[PDB]
Formats: sequence, structure tokens, C-alpha cells
Amino acid sequence: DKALADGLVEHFGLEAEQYLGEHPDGPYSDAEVMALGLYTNGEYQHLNRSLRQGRELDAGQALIDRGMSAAFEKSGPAEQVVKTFRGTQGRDAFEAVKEGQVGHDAGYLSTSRDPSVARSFAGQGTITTLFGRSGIDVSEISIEGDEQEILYDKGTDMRVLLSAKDGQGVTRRVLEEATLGERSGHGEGLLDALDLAT
Amino acid sequence: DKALADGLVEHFGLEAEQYLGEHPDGPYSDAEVMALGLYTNGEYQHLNRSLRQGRELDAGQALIDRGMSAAFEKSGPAEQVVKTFRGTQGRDAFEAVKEGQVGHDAGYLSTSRDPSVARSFAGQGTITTLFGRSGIDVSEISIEGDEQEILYDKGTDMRVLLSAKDGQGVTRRVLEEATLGERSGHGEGLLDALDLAT
Amino acid sequence: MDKSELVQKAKLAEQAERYDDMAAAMKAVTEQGHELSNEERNLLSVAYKNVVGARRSSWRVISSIEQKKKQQMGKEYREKIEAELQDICNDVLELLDKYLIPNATQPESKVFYLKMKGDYFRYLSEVASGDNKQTTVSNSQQAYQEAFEISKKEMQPTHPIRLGLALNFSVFYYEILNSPEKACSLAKTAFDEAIAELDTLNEESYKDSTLIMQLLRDNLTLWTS
Amino acid sequence: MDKSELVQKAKLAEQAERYDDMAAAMKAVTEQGHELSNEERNLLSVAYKNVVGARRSSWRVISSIEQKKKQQMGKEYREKIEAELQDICNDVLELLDKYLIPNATQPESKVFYLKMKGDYFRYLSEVASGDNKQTTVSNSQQAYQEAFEISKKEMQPTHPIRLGLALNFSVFYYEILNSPEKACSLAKTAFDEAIAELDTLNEESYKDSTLIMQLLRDNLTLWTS
Ligand SMILES: O=C(O)CCc1nc2sc3c(c2c(=O)[nH]1)CCC3
Ligand SMILES: O=C(O)CCc1nc2sc3c(c2c(=O)[nH]1)CCC3
Repeated sequence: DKALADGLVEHFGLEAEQYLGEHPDGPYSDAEVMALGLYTNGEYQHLNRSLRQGRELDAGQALIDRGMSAAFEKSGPAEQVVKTFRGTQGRDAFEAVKEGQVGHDAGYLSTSRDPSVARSFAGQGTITTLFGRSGIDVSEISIEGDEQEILYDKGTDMRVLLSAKDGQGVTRRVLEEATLGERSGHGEGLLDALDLAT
Repeated sequence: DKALADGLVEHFGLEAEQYLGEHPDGPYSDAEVMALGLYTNGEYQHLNRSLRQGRELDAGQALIDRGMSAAFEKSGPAEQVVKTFRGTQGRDAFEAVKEGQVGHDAGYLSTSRDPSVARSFAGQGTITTLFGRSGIDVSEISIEGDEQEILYDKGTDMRVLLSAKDGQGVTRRVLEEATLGERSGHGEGLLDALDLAT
Repeated sequence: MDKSELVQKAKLAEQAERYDDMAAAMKAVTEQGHELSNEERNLLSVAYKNVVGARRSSWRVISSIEQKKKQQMGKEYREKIEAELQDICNDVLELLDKYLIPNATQPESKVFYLKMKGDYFRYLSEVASGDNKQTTVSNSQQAYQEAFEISKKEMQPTHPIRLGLALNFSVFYYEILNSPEKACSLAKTAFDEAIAELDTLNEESYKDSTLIMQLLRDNLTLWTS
Repeated sequence: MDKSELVQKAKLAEQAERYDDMAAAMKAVTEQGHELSNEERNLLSVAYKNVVGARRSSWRVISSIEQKKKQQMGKEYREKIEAELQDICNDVLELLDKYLIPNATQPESKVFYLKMKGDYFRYLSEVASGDNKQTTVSNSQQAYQEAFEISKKEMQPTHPIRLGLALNFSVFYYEILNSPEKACSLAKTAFDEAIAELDTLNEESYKDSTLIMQLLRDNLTLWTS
């Protein structure tokens, strides 16, 4: 769909053309590269600030989101479980989920695998650490600050495996993609063999 | 409440006065005796035909129902589990209850302990056999045909312990008052001691 | 040990879930040579059942894996379980034949024990081979139908022991003799004789009997589909 | 028996739920004198645990009824269970000290076994009396804290064996020594050292470790209320 690819060059120009040949191999389209790049960093904070709150999209941002979510089925998954990270200035969309259950954000899920950008990335309020595959390895298109990013979808459901609060009061949390679940990431019988109190 | 007692003598007369001194002991009131007698047999078929279908009451029947349900708290329960019976011309309010669960009629639950009036009492379509205590032992006020009747309330919930259909196709059923349940009527461990297949 | 001390020690092994102790425990109160009340009659049956059913659940799994590269030592291991059950039933059948069957003064227990004795003849008939394979089944139907006429001519239809005896009998034909023709034939007869007489229920176990009937209707249709 | 034949026979007793067989089963592969992989390392621990936990669940009930008219023969019966567990742990502790503890070439299992050895010293410390009462606990904290510095200085914080070793240690103080002061003191330390380093999780058991952490937070607050 070249018309979509023109949508950004009709609305962003040299900004959209910043990303283009950022592609050795190309599992994604021309329109898919510029769209993912536009989100990643930094034209994205308001893509989720508008997704969340159920608010209406802008002209360009609607051109982004549709190009973005489209590339997801065209990208995910493969191939094993990864270990991303994500910190916030407080209030994350997983503070209302009961421990052990599954919940999904409204907006997207930009992350990083580097523990330094994990602690933090404006701010150090609530820190998380994720697991999955359905993330878009954009660690090539936009690595501002060398963040090596992997981006999951939006209504993708996450399993809150743990929710505690730090001594200094930074809520560190563990998550897990819904479609993993059950015995996805368990030492084969190491648990039963420990013997515990419970 | 003598005014209620006058309600029947202002609307039925010698009919209502048919029952009165039908009482050695008297756990019930003057108005309670005539009301229960009026239902029992035979001014009752339309008390339930109107209760069911959610239809509106008549003048006298409203005077009955209110006098009847009032005597229930004033009567029930005591003292052990009884064994009433009830047959119908087909379609009973327990054919939609799943086996093992609890359901309650809209109208009342006139019954008998005599297996002959059980098979039947217009007609032989669906036959039942009940268990409880919250029934009004009216086996003194109106024993037309020597039926020795015990009458439960209306929205009283029954546990369908069994629902089968006969060789000749008469659906015999077992029931049980909700507030009994669990191990109410089990041989103490006789079941576990039989050993079975299941 | 007093006839009442072992009662407490028997109840212990049950709550402690130590039925192998409960096995020899209730074994002794019957070795006393005196009749046992239904309270103790229930406990002993509950004891040996949980024991036999435990080895049964153990044996039945091995007999699925071997069927489903060496597996001889697996059959050799299955054999020691066979050896366990054989040792159990024949041990309890003597306890039936020595101190249980004759002491049956009450007519009710006259059917519970014979039903149980046929069960333990039905139990042993699965792991058997050749010599005992045909022999164990002979006394199986013997003791079964023996208590059945007692249940037929003396016992109420809707009676827990009678209805249970019919089920285990109906299961014996389908499982052991692999003859669902007579298995289904005996359940309906018993089932039918039950629904016609609903005034035959006792409030002491009115709910206990209905459960049994809920099983037979779930075995007739099951066998006929 | 080959070093691999018993593997199948060991897996049998597990599925068959015949862990008393599994006890002597995995007992033999370690009597071979050669190191056992984590696969077998898990099975043996799973074996003796289910056995000991079974007698444990059995013993713990008797020790509630007697506390809650003769009850001497009940204590006499509880004593034979005490005799069972004592026979078990000390038997498995020699298997730890003979073929398990020295064969620990891998640094990971260097903490699993010591944790386990302290557990079976923690197990025996409940039914003991006088002579062993104080003695068993001496090697208990000995083996416990011994593996702890290994877990501290060598093992990752968010590691299943390390986090489990901390829990069983935190349970040892509250239960055995009845000292919730240091029990709560050791869990928070371990718990805190876990949340600060979340990048220390391994995808192989990332979900396995979180469960352990979900237990300690449910023991600190529990002990502090
Ligand atoms: O606004 C949001 O959608 C969540 C806030 C948030 N945004 C981003 S972008 C990015 C990261 C990040 C984040 O942790 N939170 C981590 C590496 C690149
Ligand atoms: O109309 C109804 O409420 C149910 C039909 C019905 N009515 C009566 S009255 C009576 C009996 C009875 C019944 O079995 N069904 C049995 C002894 C006295």
C-alpha cells in the first residue's frame, strides 16, 4: 500500500523520510518502517496519551497507529521469550490487576532490554520487566540513547506475576504475555523438588 | 387481627365458617384456620393458577394468600424430615431445574403423604415425592378423601435429587427443601463403605 | 486391647490417612469373633477399600503405559502390585468367611458382606491368570446373586445396600464378563423396581439412595451409546 | 540394574503414586556413587519429600487431637510415626553425606543439597526429645547458613535455589527456634536483594522465581500482624 507510505510523506516530510533505508533485510514495508520510527522516539508520547483516556486521534497519529498495528501480525512472533523493561513516572495500567491475573493496556507498550534505561525513563515511579515474543525488534530503526527497543501491541494482555513496592517506594513489577501462561518459563520440576512451607 | 378474620366472613360466609373449631390445640388464629381450610380443598386450584402465570389476584384470593403466608412463619418448622407426595397432569415447575440443583415454584406446594393420592391427583403425568419440615400439617382441617395433607410455602426452594421417566412414561421425581441440603439424610458413612464404580 | 480401644485407634489411621494401619486395625476387632455394629462395619469396608483402591489406581496406570524399548521389568514391577492385591483380597475373603459371613445375624448386613465378598472376588478376577482367572469369577457371581435374592425377596427396592449391590453387579458383567447384554439387563430391572415404589424411601438415607439411582441411569444410557 | 533402567522404574513409582518404592528407587541411583543430573536430582527430592510430607501430614494431626479419656496409646501410636520420620531423615542424611554432598561438582547443586540437608535436620527437630532436640538443630543452622554464603557470594539473587533456601531458612527460625525476629530479618534482606536486581532473572525459570517471592511477601506481613 504505497498510498499509506505517501500519507507520512504528505504529512511529515523530511521527518518521515528520516527512516527509510534503515533495513538490511525487510520483513516490513516502506510505510511500516517510517511509522515504527515515528513512534519509537519520539513522536509517540501523545500517541499513547491519546490512545489512553479514550481520546480522539490526530491526523498524522491516525496514519501512524493504523500503520503500526498492521505491521504486528506482519511481524510477530518468534522465537523465544525475551526480557524487556519499562519504568514510569507513576500510575501504570497494571496497578489494578490482581496478582496472578491478566490485564492489557489501552495504548501501546514501548520497552527496552537495557536495565539502565529501565531505571529509569521519566520517571522512576513504577518500574516493570516484561516477557514475550510478539514485540517488534526495532533495535535498529530508532535506538536513541542506545535503548535497543522491543515494542508490543496495545490490547495485548499481561500476567502480573509479581507486584511489590521498594524500600524507597519504587514499585517494581513483573509481567508476562497472556498467550504464554501456565508452564511457560518453569524449571522442569525444580519447584516441586525444592520442598517449602506454604 | 380480627379484621382479617372478618374478611372471609364478609366474602365467603358459611363457606369460610365451615372451618373454625377444627382445632384441639391452636398454634394458629381464627383467621388462619379458615384461610388454610379454604385453600387445602378445594378453593385453591385458582389460587395457584393465578399465582403462577404472574396474574393478578381476586378479591377473596388476595385475602387468602396473605392469611396463608402469614401463618407459615407462625407455624414452621419442627421437627424431623417428612415424606409427602404430589402428582400432576404434566408440566411441573421442576422440569427445568438441573439434577442436583435447587428451584422454587411460583405458587404453593399442596402435597399428601398417602401414596395412593400420589398416583394420582389429576393427573398421572408427573409424580413427585418431597422431604422437609416447613409444611403446615393440615391433616385435620381439610382431609377430603382422607389425604392427610402437608402444605409448604411458595418461593420455597427444592433440591431435585432425581428426575427419571417411567417405562409407561410417568416422570417420577424426588425433591428436598433447600434449607436441608448437604448431609441431611445420609447414612453416616454407609455410602463410602459400599465401594462402587463411578 | 479392649473391643473399644481399637475403635479409637481405627479412627486414628483414617484421619491420619494411614489406612495400611487401618487395615490391620479393623482386622483385629473382627478377629475378636463377635458381631460388629454398622459403625465398625462401615469403617472396615472403608479401610480395605481405600487400600485396595489405592493399589488399584496404582496398578491400572502401569497396565496403560506398557500397552501404550524394554518393558519386561515394567511388567515385572506390575507383577509385584498384582502380588499385593492377590494377598489383600484373599486375606479379607477369609475374614469374610470366618468372622463376618456366619456372624451375620442381622438381615441387612447379610447383603452388605456378600456384596463385598463378590467385590473382592471381582477385584482379584482382573490380575488373575488361568488357574484363578476362571475360579475367582465362579464364587464372584455365586456370592453376588446369592445376596441378590436376599435383596430381592427381603430388602426394600429403594434401599442403599440393595441398589448398590445392583450397580456393582451391573459393573461386574460389563467389566469382568464383558457382557453388557445382561449388565444392562440387571440395572433396568433394579432401576425400574426402584422408581415404581417411591414410598419405599427411608428419611434416614433418602438422599443417599437417590445418588445410587443417579448412577445407574448414567450407566444404562452410557452402555447404550 | 543399569544407571538408566532405574530411571524408568523411578518414574513409574511417581506416576503410580507409590513413593515408598520411589524412595528405595532413587536411593539406588545415588548409591551408584556417580553424580546425578538435575533431572534425577529433582526426582529423588520429589520422592523423599512426598514420603516425609505424607508421614508429616499424618503425624501433625495426631499432635492436634491429643492436645485438643485415655490418650497414652494415642501418644504411643504417635510415637511409631515419630519412629518412622526419624528413621527416614537420618537415612537420607547419610545419603546426603556419603554420595550427594561430596559429588557436588556443580556449584548450583552445592546449595540445593545443603538446603535439603538442613531441611531434614529441620524435619527431625520437631519429633525429637532432649538428646537429639538440641543436637539436630546444631547441624540444621550449620548446613543452612553454610549454603547461604554460597547462595550469597556465588548465586544470583533472583535464583530459584537461593530464594527457596531463604524461605525455608525464614520458616526454620519462626517454626523451630520460634524467633520471628531473625526470621523476618532474613526474608526482607533476601527479598530486598531480589527486587533491586530484576535484570537478574533467567527466562528458563523467570515465572518459577516470582512465585517464591510471592511467598516471602506473604510471610513477612503475616508474621507482622
Ligand atoms: O507513554 C507510554 O506509552 C509509556 C511510557 C514509557 N515510554 C517508553 S518509550 C521507551 C521506553 C518507555 C517506557 O519505559 N515507558 C523504554 C525504552 C524506550
Ligand atoms: O395446582 C397446584 O398447585 C398443584 C396441583 C396439585 N394440587 C394438589 S392438592 C393436594 C394434592 C395436590 C397435588 O398433588 N397437586 C395432593 C394431596 C392434596
